[PDB]
Amino acid sequence: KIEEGKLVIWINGDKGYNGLAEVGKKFEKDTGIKVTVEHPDKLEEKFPQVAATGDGPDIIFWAHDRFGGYAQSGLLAEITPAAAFQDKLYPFTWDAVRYNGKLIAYPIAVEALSLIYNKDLLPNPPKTWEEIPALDKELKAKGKSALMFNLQEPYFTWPLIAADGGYAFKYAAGKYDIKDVGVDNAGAKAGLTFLVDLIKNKHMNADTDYSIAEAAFNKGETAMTINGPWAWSNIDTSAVNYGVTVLPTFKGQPSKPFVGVLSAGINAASPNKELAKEFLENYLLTDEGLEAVNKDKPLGAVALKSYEEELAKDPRIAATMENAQKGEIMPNIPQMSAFWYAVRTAVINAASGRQTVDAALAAAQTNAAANSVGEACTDMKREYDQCFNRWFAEKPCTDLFKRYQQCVQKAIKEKE
Amino acid sequence: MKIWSSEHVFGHPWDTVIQAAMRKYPNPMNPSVLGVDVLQGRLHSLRLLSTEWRAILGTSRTLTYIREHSVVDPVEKKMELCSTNITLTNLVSVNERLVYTPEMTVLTQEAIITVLESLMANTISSNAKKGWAAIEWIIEHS
Ligand SMILES: OC[C@H]1O[C@H](O[C@H]2[C@H](O)[C@@H](O)[C@@H](O)O[C@@H]2CO)[C@H](O)[C@@H](O)[C@@H]1O
Repeated sequence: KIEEGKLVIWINGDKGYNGLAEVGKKFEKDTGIKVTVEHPDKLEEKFPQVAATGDGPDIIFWAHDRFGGYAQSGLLAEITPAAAFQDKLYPFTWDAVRYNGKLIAYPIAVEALSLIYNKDLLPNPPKTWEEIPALDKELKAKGKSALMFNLQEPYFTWPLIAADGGYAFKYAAGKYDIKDVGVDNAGAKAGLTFLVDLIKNKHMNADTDYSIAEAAFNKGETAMTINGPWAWSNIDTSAVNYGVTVLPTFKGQPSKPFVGVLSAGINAASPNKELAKEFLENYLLTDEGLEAVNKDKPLGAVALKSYEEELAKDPRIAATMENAQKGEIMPNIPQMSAFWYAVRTAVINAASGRQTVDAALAAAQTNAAANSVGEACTDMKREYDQCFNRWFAEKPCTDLFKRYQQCVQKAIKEKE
Repeated sequence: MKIWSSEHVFGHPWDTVIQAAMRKYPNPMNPSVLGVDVLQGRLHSLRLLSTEWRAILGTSRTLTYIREHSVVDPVEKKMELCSTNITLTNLVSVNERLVYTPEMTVLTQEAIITVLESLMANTISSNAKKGWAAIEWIIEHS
């Protein structure tokens, strides 16, 4: 069970978790209440697993897109800031963490991907994707490359896929149409085809991941990368002279990154709900609290107005906002879970050449099927189902199943 | 009370047809689903399918949930799957048997509907036709 009289916070490993732990120390100093900040592997998948059993952290940080799934499965407490407190944050950020008329988290910061470039290698970064082949060709002559970014997370390629018309779910009159997935259209195909052609013409490697792309940029090997505010910090400690700018246009259209609000949810099973509210409202969502995290790894454009006014002076933040404005706020509907993998597989398969673009995206449009009764359970399912089938090469997977079953059994509580 | 029987013959091995049989989320069929209880001398498996299917729609604004019970236990090639409608009014029961008949494979199904009813009957037969097609579909893409 969750421990009473103490706070345990989970946040993704790419964020300022050391800075958050400083805020935690401040909380502990004032109140005697210990605050422990951890960054578990696959935390977006772990949280639903543990929370389904009433276990896990008191507070969880993730982008808002996963929160509707978690709320629908009853893993998150409704939160209740006073009118006073709500006025301290931008309205639109609250809207991101509203689900079914209820607030399910505190908004922290607005995240968007930007184009990051090395000014000494590339004083004028390219304005279009279409220039990048020719740029790369020239840079390979010097033993460098034009661009490297994380291909293993569809987050990072999505801006290109969406630029000419790829989408996730249709939106009309305040409602997302889940029966329609826009991941198989001509715009989505064009975008992915461009990426696949970059790989076919040797301008990119199909297995480039976050750390490879990070190491390549910060060691001066590649002239550009694509990443969020959190990454600026490690470039700062390298000797690279970097600019952060608007993503390249594609077919004359802006890249359309998916915009996340980093959000902090309270575990519905936590016995420390008031302490969590104290910590989030009076310690983290303050100029000094956000500064401490931001100093560890930049948050992006923060939800807190008082501090955003200061951050907005930074041209990296203005770039972040220009990209966010050209992009689209992620839905927080429970189906996002299935969408995200559905694309994760398609991109990897098209990039590696296991599937053609057309067949990979065609398969994704189906695999985006919502995929579970339990809103937050879709990954535990995909992990399990994937095994049971492999087992049907026998006719083992029990370890996944116990986990899968709990999550969906908890949702089955409020139905028949 | 409307009844349906049909058998369809599958130009595919029993094994592959049963493997496909286990997969939903085909382009022909919308409904979401998951495996709630499974145990194995034999194999049993228990699922819940939410199936989505305008006065009638008003009557069921809320999504309708389907329960499947299926066993594949005998070394002799076999599956049985049983579907019920979770609501307050009238039932449907569909049972499929998949075994291969002269290895191609063939199923024999029933739909039993209780409470118009003609629409319900027409719909559940159409779903069964779609289903054969989805299994045919799933082979290609598995
Ligand atoms: O790639 C799919 C992934 O996209 C988004 O995740 C971002 C996340 O918003 C950031 O916190 C950052 O760490 O990078 C992630 C990609 O690795 C969605 O939040 C997430 O739900 C989705 O899985």
